[PDB]
Amino acid sequence: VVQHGVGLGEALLEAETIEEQESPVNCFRKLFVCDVLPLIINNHDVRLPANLLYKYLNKAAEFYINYVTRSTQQKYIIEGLTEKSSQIVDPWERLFKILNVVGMRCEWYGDI
Amino acid sequence: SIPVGISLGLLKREMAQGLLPRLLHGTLIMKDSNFRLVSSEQALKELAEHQLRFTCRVHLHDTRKEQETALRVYSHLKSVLKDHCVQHLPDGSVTVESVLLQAAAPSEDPGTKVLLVSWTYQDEELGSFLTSLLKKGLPQ
Repeated sequence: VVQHGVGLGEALLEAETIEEQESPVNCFRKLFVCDVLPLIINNHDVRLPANLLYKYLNKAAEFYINYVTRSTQQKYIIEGLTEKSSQIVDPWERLFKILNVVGMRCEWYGDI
Repeated sequence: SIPVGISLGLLKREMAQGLLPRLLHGTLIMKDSNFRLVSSEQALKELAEHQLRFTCRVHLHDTRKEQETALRVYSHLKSVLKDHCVQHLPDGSVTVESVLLQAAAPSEDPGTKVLLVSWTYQDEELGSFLTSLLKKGLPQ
């Protein structure tokens, strides 16, 4: 992250939020949510407000929940999107982990 | 050989998970002077029921965050173990037959961390290994 590292996650989150699709058939948005979001959470070098990170995590969680609830297109590629691009692994669990990580970095069956 | 009747459901479930290392467990009922092999559910349906299970709450030796105790411990199945079915859920839990691990808050009892480990006699390997390595096998 030398040229532009702070806005890498920001652009991906903005694109995902602007898409606003119940079915996550968008290759770029889904791939960005899957890859850039974990990298953004891990990368503490870029200084950004906690509110922006929380909003990005909430948008990612909403997109993941929408993808899980909506009908997809056996484990194989979708009829219209590549397998790697549209793949989302454990949407609710990943969203919960991302939210917990964000809360940690924001100055602190019948389980719940 | 012994002429025996095996229920259609159990017979189909034999290769439903045993087509590709496999086993068949059932109960034989020598009732009405005839031999009728059935699963445990049909054994209950035949006719003294008293179910025995394991749902142990091993006092976890790992003393870390709530996230570590709940959302990290439960992923200990896929390490080396085998002959266990895989079903994916977004919410987060391991539900392979009579197995549930996401119990409650990490420490409700006034002591160390407490987590409920549940298993049955057919899947005793997973529950036994989990309880063994959770009693003292996960130090800080």
